[PDB]
Amino acid sequence: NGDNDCGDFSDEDDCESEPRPPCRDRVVEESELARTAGYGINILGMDPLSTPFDNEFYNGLCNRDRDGNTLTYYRRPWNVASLIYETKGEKNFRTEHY
Amino acid sequence: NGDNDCGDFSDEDDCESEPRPPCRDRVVEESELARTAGYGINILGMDPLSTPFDNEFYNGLCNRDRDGNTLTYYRRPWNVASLIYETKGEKNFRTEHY
Amino acid sequence: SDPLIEKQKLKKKLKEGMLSIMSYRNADYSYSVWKGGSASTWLTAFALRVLGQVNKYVEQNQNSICNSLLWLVENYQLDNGSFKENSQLPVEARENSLYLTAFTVIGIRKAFDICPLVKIDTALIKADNFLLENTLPAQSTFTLAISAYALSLGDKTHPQFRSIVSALKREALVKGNPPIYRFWKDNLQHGTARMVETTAYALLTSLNLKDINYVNPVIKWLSEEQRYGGGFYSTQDTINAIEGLTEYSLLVKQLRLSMDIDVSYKHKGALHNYKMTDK
Amino acid sequence: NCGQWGCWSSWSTCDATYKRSRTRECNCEGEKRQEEDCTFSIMENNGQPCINDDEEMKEGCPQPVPPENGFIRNEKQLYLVGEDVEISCLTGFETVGYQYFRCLPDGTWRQGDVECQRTECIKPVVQEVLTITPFQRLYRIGESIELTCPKGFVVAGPSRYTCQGNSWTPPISNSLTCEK
Amino acid sequence: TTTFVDDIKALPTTYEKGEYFAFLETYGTHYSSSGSLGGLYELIYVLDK
Repeated sequence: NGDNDCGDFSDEDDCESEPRPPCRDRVVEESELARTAGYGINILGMDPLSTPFDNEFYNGLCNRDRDGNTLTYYRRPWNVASLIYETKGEKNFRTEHY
Repeated sequence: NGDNDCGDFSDEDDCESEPRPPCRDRVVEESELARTAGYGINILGMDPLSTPFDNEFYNGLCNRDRDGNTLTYYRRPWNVASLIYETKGEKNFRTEHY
Repeated sequence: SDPLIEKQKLKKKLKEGMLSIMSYRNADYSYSVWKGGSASTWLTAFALRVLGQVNKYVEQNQNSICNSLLWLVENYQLDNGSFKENSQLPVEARENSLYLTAFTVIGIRKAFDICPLVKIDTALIKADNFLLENTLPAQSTFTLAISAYALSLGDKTHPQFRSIVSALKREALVKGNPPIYRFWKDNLQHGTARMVETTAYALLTSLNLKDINYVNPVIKWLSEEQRYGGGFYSTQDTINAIEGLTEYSLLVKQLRLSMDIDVSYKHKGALHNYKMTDK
Repeated sequence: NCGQWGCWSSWSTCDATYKRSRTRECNCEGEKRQEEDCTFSIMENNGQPCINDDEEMKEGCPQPVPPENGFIRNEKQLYLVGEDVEISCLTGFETVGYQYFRCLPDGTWRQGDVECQRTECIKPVVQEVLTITPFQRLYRIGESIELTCPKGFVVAGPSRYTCQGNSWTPPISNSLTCEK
Repeated sequence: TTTFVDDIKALPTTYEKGEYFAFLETYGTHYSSSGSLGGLYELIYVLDK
């Protein structure tokens, strides 16, 4: 049913039934975004690591992610519970004299 | 299955079955990037050495690397566990007078 | 090396080949190429030829061949006498049908001497009738030659069979006067040598007729020529050429003139005795 | 002294199939693989032959005119003087008398007394609808055969006819053509 | 993922600190329950007289 879990054509090895698409709407795949949500930061080490788990698998009906800067629809994997596109931003200044 | 391990056509010597591609999406090979991740630095010597091992081999389904400056997809070999594209940068200054 | 060691090694290789051809047998007793996904009659008749060749030397189970032939007779035999295969220019369809029919006739005739059956004889009669009825027009040299060989494996003195043989001899190509080389070309006014198959089939047909003078030029042709070679499948033509050379050597051995003639009277003593030799 | 293709690889071992490959490396435009055929089907080795450009189909006692049913064995173009060739009767017939043709010194033949008497009649090739009873290869004189049009509509005319060696004469174009 | 599943399947059960220390450096000490994509910058300088 167009659900890539194991490999490119591993799960799609043999299909006797028709290739029924899971979703008809055009939803662009998550390109370079938080799709790689796994991070293995070392408290004694340095910056976070890569993903220790698979983050491409999805379970059932597509969950729409109708948000972002431009007009485009991304996918949210079944492993990622939530993702927001809030463009928060802050900065501080300070100075003193002795 | 398009998995280069030994040579250019050494592993691909004879193919009775169809040349099934391992991945359908267009993923550009890792050009001049950390692909050469092996380094043999000498603690008593000088700057790191070349790779002491093979870093082109890959095991199974392609692992996407959808990140970077521009919109391009690189490959991560099965030997390299993780690779990040963080463009960190810092600098310091100091001065004194006696 | 000693001939006994080579013969034992060849027997071991024949046993390995028998195990291999047994590995290609499906549960439905048919013969397939790739894992038994689809059934093919061409490879089935090829394996039947191989098993008929094996029959003469060591052994072959008759029950596994009788039901295998009955399967084809029941399924792949058309009521008209034609034969087809399941695994996959209007006259090209009829040409391919006649080709498959001749191939199946050759296979069933090779496998018939070990399993004589009334139903197999009926199938052979129907297929021979089909081939004799539908080979009237000149369609192709290769098809004509394979049909002539399939009919020569059976009845060799049929009127329509002799007409087909005469047509094939008229369609023959010669070089020199007297002809030193004799061969057959499929394409008219035309890995590139495709006529070797029809030349081998016509050689086998002529060897079935026991004509040394007509076979000798084809032997000269297949000995050395522009093949280089130069054949298909392989070994659809390689084994045919080997069998042709084998039949040529056998028929040369047949003409030894070692007959010992002793003519005598029925109720009285012998009159004379002839000792015939080559000299 | 002022990308380019590299050197080709060694020819791989000839596989069980024709497919044999050779690979070139761009280390540019061209091909990276070349797949050719190999079987070594020519086992015999006699000598290098010389070939012509193109040929044609067609350029002692001559070939005689055989009696009825023909069937001359060991057919050749020219027979030597004094050589005798035996003639046989075509199925279904049988040789009666003296069946031999001896080459005379001149171009004529002896033409000995010989004839062909029918011993068995053959199965008719009229139409594929039969399935004729009885269904055999040959029938001896005195046996009757019956043909029908299965399974419904049938053809009128002689249904049962026997072969007495009298040169069966059934129609050949409109033999039965059983209509509804 | 298949690699992590294979690593957990081929894993001892008698407190092998040696292999566990390697696995720890290989796949980190603890993963992220929630992250924050983006980037930060900061500059500091100090003066003393």
